[PDB]
Amino acid sequence: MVSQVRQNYHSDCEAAVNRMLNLELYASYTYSSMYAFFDRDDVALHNVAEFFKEHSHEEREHAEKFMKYQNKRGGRVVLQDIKKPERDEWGNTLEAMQAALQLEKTVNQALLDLHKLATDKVDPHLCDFLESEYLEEQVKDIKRIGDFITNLKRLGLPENGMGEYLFDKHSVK
Amino acid sequence: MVSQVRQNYHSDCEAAVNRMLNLELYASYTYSSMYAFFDRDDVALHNVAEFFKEHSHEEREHAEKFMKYQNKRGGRVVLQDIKKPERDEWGNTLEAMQAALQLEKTVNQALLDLHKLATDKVDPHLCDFLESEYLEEQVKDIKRIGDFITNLKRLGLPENGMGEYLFDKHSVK
Amino acid sequence: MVSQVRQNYHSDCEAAVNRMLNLELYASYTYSSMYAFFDRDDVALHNVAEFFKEHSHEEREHAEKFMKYQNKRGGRVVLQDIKKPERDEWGNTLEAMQAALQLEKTVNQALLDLHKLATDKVDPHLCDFLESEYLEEQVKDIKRIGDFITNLKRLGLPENGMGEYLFDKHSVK
Amino acid sequence: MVSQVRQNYHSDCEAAVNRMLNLELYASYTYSSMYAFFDRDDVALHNVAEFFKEHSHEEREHAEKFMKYQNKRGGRVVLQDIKKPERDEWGNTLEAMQAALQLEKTVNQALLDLHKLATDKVDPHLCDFLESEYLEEQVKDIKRIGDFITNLKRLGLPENGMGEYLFDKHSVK
Amino acid sequence: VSQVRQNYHSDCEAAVNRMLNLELYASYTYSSMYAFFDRDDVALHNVAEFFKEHSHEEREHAEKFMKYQNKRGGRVVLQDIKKPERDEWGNTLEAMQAALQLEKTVNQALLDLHKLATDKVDPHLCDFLESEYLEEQVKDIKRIGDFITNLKRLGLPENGMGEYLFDKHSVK
Amino acid sequence: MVSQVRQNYHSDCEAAVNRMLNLELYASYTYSSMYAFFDRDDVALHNVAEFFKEHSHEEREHAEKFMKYQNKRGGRVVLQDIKKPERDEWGNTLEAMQAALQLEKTVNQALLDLHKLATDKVDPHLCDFLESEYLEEQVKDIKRIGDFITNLKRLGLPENGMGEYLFDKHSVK
Ligand SMILES: [Fe+3]
Ligand SMILES: [Fe+3]
Ligand SMILES: [Fe+3]
Ligand SMILES: [Fe+3]
Ligand SMILES: [Fe+3]
Ligand SMILES: [Fe+3]
Ligand SMILES: [Fe+3]
Ligand SMILES: [Fe+3]
Ligand SMILES: [Fe+3]
Ligand SMILES: [Fe+3]
Ligand SMILES: [Fe+3]
Ligand SMILES: [Fe+3]
Repeated sequence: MVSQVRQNYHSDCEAAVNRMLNLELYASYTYSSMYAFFDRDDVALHNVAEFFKEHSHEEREHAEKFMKYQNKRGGRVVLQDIKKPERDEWGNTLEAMQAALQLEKTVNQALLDLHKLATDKVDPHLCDFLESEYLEEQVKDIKRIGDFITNLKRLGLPENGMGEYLFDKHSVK
Repeated sequence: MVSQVRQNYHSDCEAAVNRMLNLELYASYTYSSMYAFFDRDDVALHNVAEFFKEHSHEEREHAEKFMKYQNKRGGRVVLQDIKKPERDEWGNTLEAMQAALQLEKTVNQALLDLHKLATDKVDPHLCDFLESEYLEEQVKDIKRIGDFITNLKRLGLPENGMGEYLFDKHSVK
Repeated sequence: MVSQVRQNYHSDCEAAVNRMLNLELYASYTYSSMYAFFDRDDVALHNVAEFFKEHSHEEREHAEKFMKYQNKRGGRVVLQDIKKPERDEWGNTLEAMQAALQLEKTVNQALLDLHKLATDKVDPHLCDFLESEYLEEQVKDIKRIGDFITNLKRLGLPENGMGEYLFDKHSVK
Repeated sequence: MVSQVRQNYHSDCEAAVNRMLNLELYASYTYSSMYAFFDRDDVALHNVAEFFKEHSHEEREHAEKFMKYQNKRGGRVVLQDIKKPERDEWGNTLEAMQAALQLEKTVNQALLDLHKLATDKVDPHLCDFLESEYLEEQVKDIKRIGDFITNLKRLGLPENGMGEYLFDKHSVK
Repeated sequence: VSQVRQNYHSDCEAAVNRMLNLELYASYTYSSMYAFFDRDDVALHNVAEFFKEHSHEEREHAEKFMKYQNKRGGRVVLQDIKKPERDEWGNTLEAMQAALQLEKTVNQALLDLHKLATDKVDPHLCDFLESEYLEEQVKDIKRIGDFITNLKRLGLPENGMGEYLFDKHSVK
Repeated sequence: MVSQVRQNYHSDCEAAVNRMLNLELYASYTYSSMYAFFDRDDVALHNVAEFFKEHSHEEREHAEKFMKYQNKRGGRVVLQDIKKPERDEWGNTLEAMQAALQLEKTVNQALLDLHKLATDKVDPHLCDFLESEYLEEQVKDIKRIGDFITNLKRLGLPENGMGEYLFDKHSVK
């Protein structure tokens, strides 16, 4: 039955890592959709699209990390469908940064939930993995999205076309 | 109603490009699974694993290109679920490669069919884009895999571990 | 009497390439007019002027390729008056991008009509040249200019002058 | 209603500058036609062809300079049709060079006529522009074309093929 | 049938084979021209070197077809490379005029294969031919017609001084 | 009549050099066929394929040297059909290396016969040429090939797949 390498690894932590994986993939795809929206000719915000495209890659990397992690602890990667995103169309920069804030908070909650599971099962290696690789990155992302949303409001979104334009030239590279 | 940018881009073609988009993502996902499989402690063929990982990256780039294309032509990217792979475990390098051959031939047939679609709808721009960016790349990837399967059979797979071993040290980086 | 080099080049095609060459010069001249317009002291949008100046040179260079292509296949360049552009005056950046877009689609449709002539005449060399040198650049320019228009409208044009100053500093090289 | 920048610029000179610009474009167009003639497979004199291709770029830049000059002085650029050149077919390197001689002398007279007008209308800036930017380059080009014609006659043109061939290898770069 | 073959008509396979032989033929003919211009009593060394370069260029076209055949999963089958038409090529003009003719014949062969590939709805083959042969062919025909015009201008066949000059100036 | 350059070149030697030339071309063609066979997807031994490829280039260099030699001595290159190789299919690395040895020996026997002919016609020059440029290269080629075949046999050809695989990675590199 069990991997020659498995040690102190609970079944449930294994399953949780598979859930978290798929969730990282769901996040990726969502962002990949924003990139396509912001590259549309009637949207035309190139730096905002590039920003979501980057995040989309950040997220896909986060997933791989879980695959690697699973194999290392001797658990077995089991894949589920990656569900299409909530919307096909994202309104504008602020609607999108707002979706992004929730998507990040959702995923951060799953993380913190998995950390709690790991503490309950006394798997310090999983706790620390999450602490070093994920937890601090979500708190930077959320803080950076928060800052954007604030600035986007400052710029008079949703209504102020010129403020949306400025944001794209000045807050992303 | 129609995009300011659309010219000579038939509704049908637009829809096929979204189908094609879903296929590249589907394939990238399959290769991802194959990568995680070979990385398992009880498979442990690092170089085969890395081969499939680089391929799931190649297929993800293929996907992004259709996204970029759709918007260039003034179509709208509409996303579906990404289906999980046919399998959760891939047997061994031979079995994995036969499945890779299959997947590349399926994807190829879909590209041939879109080429046909686009010919009938008299779309030279889309025809060329298929020729330059997909068609040739596909025959290359398919010949490579055929070569590998032959070499894999030469090395006495499935039965022959020393064979599978040598393959991973020699036929891939 | 028949070029020694001529092979598989139908005379309607030769005729059409000459026609296409003239439209190429026309688009070039139009962009030249816009260049002169944005350099007026009462217009004074210099980045906009330069962009059209570069376009003026891109088209002149498309014209040049046709003369070569004509001689390469053994056809014979016949030139025709280059007609002055539609307007002596172009309103503002938005008005001009909008004309440009119209012109790029006219030139595009003319390229597509020629690609049809060549397909009917079973001339794959000319089909290929068109696809490789012209067809893709056209969709890139149409996408691009659409993208600009979107941004122009976002920025409050034709009414918003600040909106206009900014486009000229940021959207355009 | 008069541009804020205009000072000492007679309207006659404004018209005359528009007429001049159009001559430079005419000259340009003629040189293109010589370029394409010498590139024909039944003419095949590559260096002579390139020589004319360069002169047609130099005349294009002469037109650009007049556009700039109009705006600088506060005048308004008004464009006409650029007329097809006088021939479709240029004989041989001699006849072409004789035609270029007549073309440069024509454009020269036009410049002197504009100088006289400018002297009459007491516009010393327009004079000086003419003297620094056009007048001396016109005498050089004419001297240069002079010389070439004298050499084609020496080399036995129109009848001596071998003459024509050497000129292409030696007299032009 | 090959584990790699997909959408590749038997007929095309055969034509690709027919075509390879043509490339080799052309190559062999240029090689013969090199020998000719290298003769002591012809001795136009640059014109020789130009034909020797061409027969390499051709032998590379032959190779590319072999590689294509295998990529599509077809099977290379070779035939006798038939010897060139002439053992002696008169002079630079005759030679260049034969080379034009040959270039046109190989080009037609290529056009016929593109047509066949179009009829069998094989875009990969079309694009290969478009990308790798048709455009190199029009360049070659042009360059060659350019040489012929210049040779006639130089008074060939009669004028030796002309032939001499051509070998010094027109070819690298 | 006789070439201005001919001296001590017996006419039978001139014929044999022509005969020799065809042999070299012929060998070239056989090695080409071996190239294509090893590049087959169901054969797929790329390094063995590249070896035969290089070898057919080498043999064409040989044939050219004979054209050069022929003209140096004043004889006249006469060309024959290059017969197609003896098989369309080479079975495997061992069979092909065996065919290579026979072919290299047939060519060597021919070069010997020619040396013997030139010794009898008292043509030291032709003797030196066959010695400097061919005879020693033949014994190297033959030693390399017999080495190979010994190793193919050692590695268990034709039966052993892993043997053939290894040979391709280490004996040709
Ligand atoms: Fe994440
Ligand atoms: Fe995240
Ligand atoms: Fe793909
Ligand atoms: Fe693929
Ligand atoms: Fe254009
Ligand atoms: Fe354009
Ligand atoms: Fe001028
Ligand atoms: Fe001039
Ligand atoms: Fe060829
Ligand atoms: Fe050729
Ligand atoms: Fe040899
Ligand atoms: Fe040999």
